[PDB]
Amino acid sequence: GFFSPGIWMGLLTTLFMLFIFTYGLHMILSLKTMDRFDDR
Amino acid sequence: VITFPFLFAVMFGDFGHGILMTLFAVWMVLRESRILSQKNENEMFSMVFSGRYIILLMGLFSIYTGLIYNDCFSKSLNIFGSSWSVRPMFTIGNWTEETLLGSSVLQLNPAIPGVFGGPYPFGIDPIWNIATNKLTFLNSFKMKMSVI
Amino acid sequence: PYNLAYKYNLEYSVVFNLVLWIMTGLALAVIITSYNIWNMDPGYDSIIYRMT
Amino acid sequence: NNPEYSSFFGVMGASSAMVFSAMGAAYGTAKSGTGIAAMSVMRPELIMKSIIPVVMAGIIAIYGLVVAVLIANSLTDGITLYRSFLQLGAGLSVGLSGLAAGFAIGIVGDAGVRGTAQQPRLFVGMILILIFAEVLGLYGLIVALILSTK
Amino acid sequence: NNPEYSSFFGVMGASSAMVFSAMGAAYGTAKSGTGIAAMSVMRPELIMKSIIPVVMAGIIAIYGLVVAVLIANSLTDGITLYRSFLQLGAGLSVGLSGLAAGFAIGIVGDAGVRGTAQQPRLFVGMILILIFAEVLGLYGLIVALILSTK
Amino acid sequence: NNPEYSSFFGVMGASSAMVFSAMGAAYGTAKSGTGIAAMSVMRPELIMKSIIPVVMAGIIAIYGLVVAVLIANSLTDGITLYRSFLQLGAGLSVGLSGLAAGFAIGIVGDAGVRGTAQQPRLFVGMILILIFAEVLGLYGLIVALILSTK
Amino acid sequence: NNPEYSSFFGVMGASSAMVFSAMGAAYGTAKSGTGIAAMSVMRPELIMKSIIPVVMAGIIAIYGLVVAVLIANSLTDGITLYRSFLQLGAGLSVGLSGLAAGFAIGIVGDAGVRGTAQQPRLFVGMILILIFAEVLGLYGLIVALILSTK
Amino acid sequence: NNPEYSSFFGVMGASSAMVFSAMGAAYGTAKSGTGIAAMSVMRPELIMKSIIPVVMAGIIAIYGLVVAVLIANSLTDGITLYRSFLQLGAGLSVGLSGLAAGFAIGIVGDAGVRGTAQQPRLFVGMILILIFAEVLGLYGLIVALILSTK
Amino acid sequence: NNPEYSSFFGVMGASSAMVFSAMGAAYGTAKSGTGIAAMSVMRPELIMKSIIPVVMAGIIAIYGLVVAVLIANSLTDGITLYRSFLQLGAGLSVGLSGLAAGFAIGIVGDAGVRGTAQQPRLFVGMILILIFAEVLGLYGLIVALILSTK
Amino acid sequence: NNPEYSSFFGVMGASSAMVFSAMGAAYGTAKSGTGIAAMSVMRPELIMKSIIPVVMAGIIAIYGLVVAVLIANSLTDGITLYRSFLQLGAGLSVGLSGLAAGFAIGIVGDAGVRGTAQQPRLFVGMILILIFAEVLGLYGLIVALILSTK
Amino acid sequence: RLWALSLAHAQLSEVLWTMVIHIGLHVRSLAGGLGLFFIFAAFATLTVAILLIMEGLSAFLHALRLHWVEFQNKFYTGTGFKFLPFSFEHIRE
Amino acid sequence: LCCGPKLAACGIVLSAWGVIMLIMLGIFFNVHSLIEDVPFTEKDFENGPQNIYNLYEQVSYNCFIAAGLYLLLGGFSFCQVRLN
Amino acid sequence: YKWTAYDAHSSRNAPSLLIHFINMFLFSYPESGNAMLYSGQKGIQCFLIVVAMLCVPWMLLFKPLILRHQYLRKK
Amino acid sequence: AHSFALPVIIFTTFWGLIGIAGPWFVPKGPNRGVIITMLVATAVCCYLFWLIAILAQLNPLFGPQLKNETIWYVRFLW
Repeated sequence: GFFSPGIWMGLLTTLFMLFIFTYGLHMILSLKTMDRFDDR
Repeated sequence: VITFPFLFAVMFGDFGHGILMTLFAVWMVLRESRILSQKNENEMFSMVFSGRYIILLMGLFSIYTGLIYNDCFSKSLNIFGSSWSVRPMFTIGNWTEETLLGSSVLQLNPAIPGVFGGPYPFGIDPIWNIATNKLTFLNSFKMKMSVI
Repeated sequence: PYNLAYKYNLEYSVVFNLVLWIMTGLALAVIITSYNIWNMDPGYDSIIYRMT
Repeated sequence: NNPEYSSFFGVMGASSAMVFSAMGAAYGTAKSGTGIAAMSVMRPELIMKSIIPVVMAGIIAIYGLVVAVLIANSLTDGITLYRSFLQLGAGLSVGLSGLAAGFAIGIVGDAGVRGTAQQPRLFVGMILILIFAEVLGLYGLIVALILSTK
Repeated sequence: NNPEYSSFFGVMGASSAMVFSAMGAAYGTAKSGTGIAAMSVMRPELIMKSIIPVVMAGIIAIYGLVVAVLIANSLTDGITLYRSFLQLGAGLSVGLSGLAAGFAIGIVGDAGVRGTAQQPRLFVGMILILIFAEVLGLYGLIVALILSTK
Repeated sequence: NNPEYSSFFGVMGASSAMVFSAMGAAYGTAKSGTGIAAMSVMRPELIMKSIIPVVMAGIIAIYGLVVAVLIANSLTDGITLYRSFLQLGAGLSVGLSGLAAGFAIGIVGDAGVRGTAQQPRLFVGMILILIFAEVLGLYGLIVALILSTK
Repeated sequence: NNPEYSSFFGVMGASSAMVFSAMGAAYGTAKSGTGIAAMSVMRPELIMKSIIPVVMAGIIAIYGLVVAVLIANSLTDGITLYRSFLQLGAGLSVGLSGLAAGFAIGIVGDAGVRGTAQQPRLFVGMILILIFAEVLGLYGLIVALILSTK
Repeated sequence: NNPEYSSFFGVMGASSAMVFSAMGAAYGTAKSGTGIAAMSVMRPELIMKSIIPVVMAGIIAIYGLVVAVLIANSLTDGITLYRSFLQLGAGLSVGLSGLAAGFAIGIVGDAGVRGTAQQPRLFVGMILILIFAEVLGLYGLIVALILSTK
Repeated sequence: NNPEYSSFFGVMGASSAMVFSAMGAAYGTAKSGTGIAAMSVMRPELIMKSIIPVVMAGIIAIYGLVVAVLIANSLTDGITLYRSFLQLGAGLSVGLSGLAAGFAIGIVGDAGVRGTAQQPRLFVGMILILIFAEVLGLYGLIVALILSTK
Repeated sequence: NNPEYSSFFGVMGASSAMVFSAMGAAYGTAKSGTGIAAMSVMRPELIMKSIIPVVMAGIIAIYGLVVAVLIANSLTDGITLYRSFLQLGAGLSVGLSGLAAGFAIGIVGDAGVRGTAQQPRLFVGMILILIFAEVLGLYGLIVALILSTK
Repeated sequence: RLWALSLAHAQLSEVLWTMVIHIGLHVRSLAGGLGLFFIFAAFATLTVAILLIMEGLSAFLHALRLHWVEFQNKFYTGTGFKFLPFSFEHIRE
Repeated sequence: LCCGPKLAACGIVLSAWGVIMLIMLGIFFNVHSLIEDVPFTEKDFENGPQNIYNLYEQVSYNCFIAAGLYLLLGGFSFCQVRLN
Repeated sequence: YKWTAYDAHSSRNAPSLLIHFINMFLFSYPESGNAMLYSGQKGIQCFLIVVAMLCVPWMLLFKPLILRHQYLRKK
Repeated sequence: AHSFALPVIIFTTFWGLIGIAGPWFVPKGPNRGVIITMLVATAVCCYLFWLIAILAQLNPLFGPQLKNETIWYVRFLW
């Protein structure tokens, strides 16, 4: 067979936490700093 | 003056093109007085003209290397000295009517059958230019030669 | 011969699972890296404004 | 009698608890530091007060550390799977909860620091809103801890 | 009695720890270096102080080296799999946590360094904030060390 | 006794070690080259100093080359799989770590060289930052060597 | 007694080498040609020197041919699988490495050719940068030669 | 005697050669036509000379046509399977390599014709660069011919 | 003796031929119509002649119609499988090749008609270029016909 | 001896014929109506003779309706599968071909009506162009009619 | 580079021969003679366009690059100034 | 016709090169009646080596025909350059 | 050496120069699996690599050290 | 059939005299240094390349793979 109960259950939990990681990283990557500072 | 044209000839070792390359340089030199004492607004022609003596050598060495490579427009030059193998003795060496199966196969010519051997006097034996495994016999040579 | 099976890899699911996701992740890493290099921003300044 | 792979799910719980919380705190810190850097130029006297968003972000990371270790100290070889999924749930529960809280701390802190410099009366409001963010991370810890022994 | 291919997970751990930590330190370094080049062009006298962000990024990378080696020295052929999952958790825990720390270092470094030139009193605040990011990287190491020997 | 397909892992390692590190060096060189062109037109007198990021980038590619050869010279048909997994991990460790180093080298080189055009005192700081990126690449090499010989 | 379709992987190798190498060379040529077309309008006298990026880039396609043929020379029906993977790895190694090199050459060629017209002193720096990018393609060949013959 | 579906690979080869080469030629033609149409406003006298990029694209398409026919003529029902894979490799090799060539032809043709309109002296340089791209497509044919006949 | 589903691939060929060829013609038609509408405001005269790109697009669709019919007429229930795969190849070959041609017709026609409004001498050049794209479509038909009868 | 999954393929044919054709006609209608509404501001006298693109769109929908009915009437329980794949091909062929036509109708209609508003001479041209798109849709019907009775 | 280009040249030459001039030969006498004329002219054209120019240029550059990079860098170091004496060189200009 | 002396000059070079190559090639086929070994032999090949010699003779004849056309081309192109 | 040392009589298990070259640098001397080109090669391969490594200190740091010596001796 | 020794004798003498004796027979003009350099460099470069080509063909491990019609043709040609 292509998949086992072990392998599959692993993949199912892996994807859920992978989506969480993707969500977190997504917002982290879309994070900018300032072009310039306001004043002296 | 020698090193660079030589390395070119190694990269460009083709007898037939060596002729073309040499003749081009000769033409430019023979017209040197007419080309130099003129206007040549096209820098591409002027550039190759200025290097005409460099090209001349590249052609001359390209001929030399092409002959050793034994390739003139993908053609070998058989001087009637190709004695790599003696086919009559091939059939003696337990090859009887192989041309029957041959219709669908190649069959590689064995080394050290006791009847083959002897180096080609100059360059690569022409026989390899018509083989299906040229691409391994001569490929190995060029790799090792480049390193040397 | 007798409609015999060809022995469809015992533990197939293991080799399969490993190779699938390993080559998929590595292939994507190359694709993303290639994308980032493909679109490298030279700055489009300094001399580019004049050459354009 | 132990379904093999039983240990795999558990250890991922410890990993998630720490990694996701670190991601949250890291984002929270990054946003707060950016806001502090922009604010502090004109009003350096607020630098010390402005650090608070960063500390809370750090606390989010601690919640994750607490669960990640609690799970790690709870791993064995003969895990009955039932226990493993409980640990995975606890890990994910605090992880994502801490991750979300870190975002709230960062985004709110950034605005809060900038606003406070313009209007100091907003300082208390900044702190109050940020406490709620931390309380959310705490929530994640509390349930994650409760689940670890069920 | 030991499952086959059991070493795979631990090997991925050792590599993951080093790679993700290098990614974190690399990002933090690149972002700080950009701020340093943009900042110190006007105020070169700060060039030897704005380097610190970069050093801290390097520490993130060391965390990864320490665990990646610790894992590699812990691997054998007949691994009981259980140990491998533990090694994978330790690898990812420090690697991905260091990665998050790398972003915190990078964003705060750039913002802090350029801000510092505009306002020298910011330097101390910049370091303190970057300290939290180094602590976030360390939390990952702590868990990884707990798991890798469990 | 040897599982067929086992060689696939080690073979991908030998390639990955070169391919990923090559992309890193390719980015580093390409990104630096643009910055160099900008500097040199403004002032060519520094043309022989701004090349350094490029040399460093090349060293990264070499790190990968070294591992790729070590793995390739360690392949066999009767492979025990364990060693094949180590070779894959070792190849990825150096390849992906060098990849991160390549981005670090490119980004800081461009910023440093462009800045140096305006401020010659920036050169020393640029070199120090470049040193950290080369160190980030080396850490990957170290782990890869430990794994491949384990 | 050999596995079925064992040539499948080796055949993809010979093709992949040529395909990815053509991709790299094509990219390098396209970017270099764009820079030349824009550059030579101002200084047509440089149209001859400016070709170098394009000529060098062609080496990648050559490297692809060299390996693709070297692999093809060793494709038969009764392949022991082991050798097939080696051929696949060698094909990918040179192809994807040549792809990385193609990117490097193209990007630096565009900046180099444009810069040279602005400042002819850039010629030497451009040549050096192009060399390192080409070396990356060479490293690909080196690994492929060692691996495909192992 | 061989596995059913053995012919499938060879059939995909014949199609791949034609389709990908046509895609490349179509891209090269479309981009060349766009630049030419605009060029005609400045310099209609170049309408005839500027066709060459389009011919280059065409030749790419032929490369694909030649291999597709060779595969289609060589493919049989009782295929040796080994030869079927080689046909797919040959098809992809020439098709995808021609596809890459196609992009180089298009980008270089458009940029060259546009630059030529501004400066007619660039015409010869455009042709030379185009020659390299056409030869890169031929590289694909060479490997495909070696594979499809082995 | 052959699989009852072996006919699946053939009918997908007949459908693919028509669908992709129509898609190509549809794109080319849409692109031409957009350019023609704009040109028509500039000057009436050319409206009549400007239809040609659209006719060529139509021919692309016919190419596909011819193959789709040939496959449908030859497709049976007791199909030889071998012939079915050939029909799938023939269908894709003509369809996707015509699709590529449709883009060339579209882009070239649009740019050509818009340019021709400004320079009537472009008209002849436009047709010649479109001729190459129609020839590229024919190439797809040639291979499909060879595969269909093979 | 009939496979049950055979009716699924069949009924999906009837559905595809209607659904994709409605999508095409809907797209063509949406774009044509938008252009008409804008046109009506200046040239309300053209409103009635500008509906044609929409009627044509509808004809595409009919093409699909007719095939969907022909298949639906042909559907039975004991389907020999062969017929089912013919129904699936016929459904997709007319549906997707009509879909492509819908885009041509839509884009040409929008551009044509907007142009006609200013250049009344474009009207015959708009119709000729749109006639070609309707012909492209009919091609889909022709193939579907051939397949559905085969 | 010496091997890589030498291989490429031979392969480009072989394919140009095999896929072009081979076609100029035929078992039909008159058709062969007349066709070979036109086919060769195409072969000649491609031979120059691909090999005599382009590959010659590649071999020129790569052989030169080897000279600059591997040879000179072992001994030919440092920089100097170009000697530009005052002289009546510009007679043709 | 003039056609331009630049293009007539190219024809002269192509014609001269062709005549040289075609004559030499035809000789090689006639002498080794060989390296090229592509005379388009029959598939129904019998035990008659003389059949191979005859094939090469045909190929050689064709080579000289092509040379004749290049001789005519060179003549025409030559006069164009002299008149231009 | 290989070209003149080995004939087809030893084509099976004929040494591969590339593998020995890599094994040379790494001091890799397997008990079996690869035939040696000549007797005593192992000693030669090891010696040469050691010498190459011993060449590095000379070019690496001995020049600046002697310059420092002569500088401080002059000073 | 060929021996290796004789080729070596003939080409070594040829290129030897050029690189060894050649410089002895040179004009005294300003190009003397250039002519001698070329004479020696040429003989060394050319001799080495050839020597490799011939030595590489000694003690071959395998022969060529020829097509059946080619094999037949040669049998009755050489």
